[PDB]
Amino acid sequence: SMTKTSVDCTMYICGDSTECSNLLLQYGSFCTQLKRALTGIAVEQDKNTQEVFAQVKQIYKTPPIKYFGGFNFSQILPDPSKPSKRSFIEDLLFNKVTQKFNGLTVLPPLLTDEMIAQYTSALLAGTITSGWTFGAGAALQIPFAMQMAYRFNGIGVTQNVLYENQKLIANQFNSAIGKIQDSLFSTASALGKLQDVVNHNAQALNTLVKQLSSKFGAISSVLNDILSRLDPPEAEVQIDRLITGRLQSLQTYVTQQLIRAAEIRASANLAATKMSECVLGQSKRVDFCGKGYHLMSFPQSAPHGVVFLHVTYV
Amino acid sequence: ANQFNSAIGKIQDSLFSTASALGKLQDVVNHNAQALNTLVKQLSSKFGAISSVLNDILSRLDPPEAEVQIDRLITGRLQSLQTYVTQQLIRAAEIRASANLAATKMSECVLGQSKRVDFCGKGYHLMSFPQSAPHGVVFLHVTYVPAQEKNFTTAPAICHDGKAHFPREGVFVSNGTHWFLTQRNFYEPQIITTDNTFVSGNCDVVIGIVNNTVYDPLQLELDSFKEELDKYFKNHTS
Amino acid sequence: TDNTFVSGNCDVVIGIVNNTVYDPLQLELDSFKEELDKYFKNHTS
Amino acid sequence: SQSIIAYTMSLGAENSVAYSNNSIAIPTNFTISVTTEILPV
Ligand SMILES: *[C@@H]1O[C@H](CO[C@@H]2O[C@@H](C)[C@@H](O)[C@@H](O)[C@@H]2O)[C@@H](O[C@@H]2O[C@H](CO)[C@@H](O)[C@H](O)[C@H]2NC(C)=O)[C@H](O)[C@H]1NC(C)=O
Ligand SMILES: *[C@@H]1O[C@H](CO[C@@H]2O[C@@H](C)[C@@H](O)[C@@H](O)[C@@H]2O)[C@@H](O[C@@H]2O[C@H](CO)[C@@H](O)[C@H](O)[C@H]2NC(C)=O)[C@H](O)[C@H]1NC(C)=O
Ligand SMILES: *[C@@H]1O[C@H](CO)[C@@H](O[C@@H]2O[C@H](CO)[C@@H](O)[C@H](O)[C@H]2NC(C)=O)[C@H](O)[C@H]1NC(C)=O
Ligand SMILES: *[C@@H]1O[C@H](CO)[C@@H](O[C@@H]2O[C@H](CO)[C@@H](O)[C@H](O)[C@H]2NC(C)=O)[C@H](O)[C@H]1NC(C)=O
Ligand SMILES: *[C@@H]1O[C@H](CO)[C@@H](O[C@@H]2O[C@H](CO)[C@@H](O)[C@H](O)[C@H]2NC(C)=O)[C@H](O)[C@H]1NC(C)=O
Ligand SMILES: *[C@@H]1O[C@H](CO)[C@@H](O)[C@H](O)[C@H]1NC(C)=O
Ligand SMILES: *[C@@H]1O[C@H](CO)[C@@H](O)[C@H](O)[C@H]1NC(C)=O
Repeated sequence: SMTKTSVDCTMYICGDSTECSNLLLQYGSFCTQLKRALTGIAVEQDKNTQEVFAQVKQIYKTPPIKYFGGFNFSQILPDPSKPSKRSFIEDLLFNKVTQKFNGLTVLPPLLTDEMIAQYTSALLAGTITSGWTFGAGAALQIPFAMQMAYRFNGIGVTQNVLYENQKLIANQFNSAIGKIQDSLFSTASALGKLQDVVNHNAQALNTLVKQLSSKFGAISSVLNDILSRLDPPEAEVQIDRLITGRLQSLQTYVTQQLIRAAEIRASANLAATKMSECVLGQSKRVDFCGKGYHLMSFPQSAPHGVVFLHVTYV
Repeated sequence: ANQFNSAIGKIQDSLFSTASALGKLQDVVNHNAQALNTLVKQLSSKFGAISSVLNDILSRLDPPEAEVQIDRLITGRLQSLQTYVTQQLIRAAEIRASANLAATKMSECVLGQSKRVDFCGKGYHLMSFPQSAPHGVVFLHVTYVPAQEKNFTTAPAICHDGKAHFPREGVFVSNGTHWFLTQRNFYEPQIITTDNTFVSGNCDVVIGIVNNTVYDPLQLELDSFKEELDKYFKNHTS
Repeated sequence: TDNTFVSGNCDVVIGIVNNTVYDPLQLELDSFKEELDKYFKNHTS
Repeated sequence: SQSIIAYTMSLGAENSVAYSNNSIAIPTNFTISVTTEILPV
């Protein structure tokens, strides 16, 4: 999801100028379309954020003692000793990922970060305490060793390979999840998409609100100066010129926002598919849920996105 | 069959009374109608000219003076048309993405059985049936959902004669006194035999391996015939 | 009996048909038992 | 006296999976469900 923004036509274009506001009335519904487009974008952002994470009927919870057959999940299970129940990796992602005064308000997301963290924790608890059974109706508990035997049998490896190599596999998984916190922020590569989304939104807002200093051919970029220094009939031309310039700026901003909203909705549909398949089950699709034979995945909430920890067998 | 009939009977009540779904096609129609209405209402604007009707401006002005008003109205209407076409193009891209998804769903759920989780319904997908709706398609995903769960005590393997016996298919369960082998999505307990188990190594490596008796039908029949043969031999000797 | 698994009785399925299901072990055991019985009968008389 | 009430969202009934150590849950029945999915074409 991207940042939800709302725009006021009159305040941005002809703020606190009755005559300028009246002159805008000659363009008809030239900006009710803008308002409707931005409202649709915001509602779609809420729909994306709900569709990606809200895939569990109930909020599952891990048992008080965290022992899952030797697999160390302490780096993705919730940490109670925090104001928001976010795991270690979730907290690191939140920390790493870091204009209103002219009719540009930013709406807050419908789901708080605490609620997204709760959804992620519920999905993780279900996927480690109930296998894939929680994505197909009622959640049926199963020991984690038998669930890893499930997943090994699902990729053409007999379960005795896991049962005779439970210790080595557990150590390998613990080490592999140990290296995530170093292969996430220091090697660049990934994690640039959420930062790019944030930067694109902030930059678009700044560019749209920087157009107020342009002249577009008028005498001055300040409405009050033109109003005071000129008689009404002659100042009408310059006010119309500024109105045209600011309307073009607003329409350009709205168009780029719509295009970016379509791209982000495509990404969010892909993320929802990835959650439903990689997380809520075992995927036989190649390269869809990691490089190798997919075993089972984990979601981690991130600012304006989701992070998957794809466990694979190689 | 009774469950399927009841489920299909309720499809005409949970589709038009609970709202939820069936709002996407109506939303598409509403978006198209609203865009067209906004485009047609832009013909009443002046955009700074003296009138929104070209006939009036043509009648009341000389050509060289009327050029300016005509050009102003042309600019306004051209901007409106450009906006409408851009919004239509973006909506067309979104609708084409949805239509590609619909074709994929048809091919992979109606024309076959899908192992993709939650792609063709919440549960284990059995089949889907398509229905035609105005400017869209409707699927009826038949799914298999386990309902009544009873939890047993499990074990990864069974060490019978110093060898670990893993399940060929399913999991080992016990109701408290005896151990069975049942399938994985339904409680169908079966006696643990060598036909549904395979041996890999001893029972010193598997964690949680549970002692039980692995029944061998071949050895049972061999002992049954051997006892009779021995009895006959003993009777013949004395 | 290798490629067919038994489940319940025949009064539950709709469309179940009669047919003989060949048993390899049973056939071999019957053959060897008949041979042994013939040998014992020859030995007795 | 019906009125407008504002409340915090509910993410679902709080359920704790009875994840034991050597216990598994196996269904003894099932339910055929016919869901719906509407996609603009
Ligand atoms: C599982 O059983 C083995 C085998 O024990 C044999 O079979 C049993 C059913 C019972 O009849 C035993 O008396 C038989 O000997 C156990 O191995 C035994 O372990 C004990 C305890 O250390 C030892 O004194 C015996 O000598 C072992 N017997 C053999 C044949 O090696 C095994 O310990 C049992 N497992 C568990 C978890 O209790
Ligand atoms: C399938 O067979 C059953 C059982 O028939 C018996 O076993 C057969 C192998 C053969 O030896 C038969 O002669 C045996 O009777 C059939 O059920 C029988 O139906 C008849 C006719 O109504 C009835 O008189 C018998 O009592 C039934 N036998 C039993 C054990 O209930 C059944 O009809 C056969 N299926 C079909 C489609 O013909
Ligand atoms: C699971 O991972 C956690 C996190 O790394 C481990 O906790 C660490 O334990 C070491 C050894 O005592 C300490 O030096 C670290 O400070 C701990 N880290 C944290 C974040 O608390 C934990 O030991 C692991 N559990 C198992 C069973 O391997
Ligand atoms: C879960 O089962 C395993 C054995 O199958 C237990 O693992 C060890 O159990 C002893 C007590 O028998 C504990 O003192 C050890 O700490 C356990 N090992 C580890 C690595 O934690 C485990 O205790 C069993 N029970 C629970 C409640 O987890
Ligand atoms: C599985 O569930 C079905 C459906 O809920 C049960 O069938 C019901 O059985 C009761 C008791 O005989 C009848 O009153 C109902 O009319 C049946 N429902 C239907 C739709 O036919 C069935 O008994 C359950 N099976 C098991 C083994 O528990
Ligand atoms: C699973 O067993 C536990 C412990 O006895 C019990 O609380 C729970 O109800 C059982 N599950 C079901 C579905 O009955
Ligand atoms: C467990 O199941 C077996 C086989 O049906 C039965 O004989 C036994 O009594 C059952 N035990 C309990 C405690 O219900």
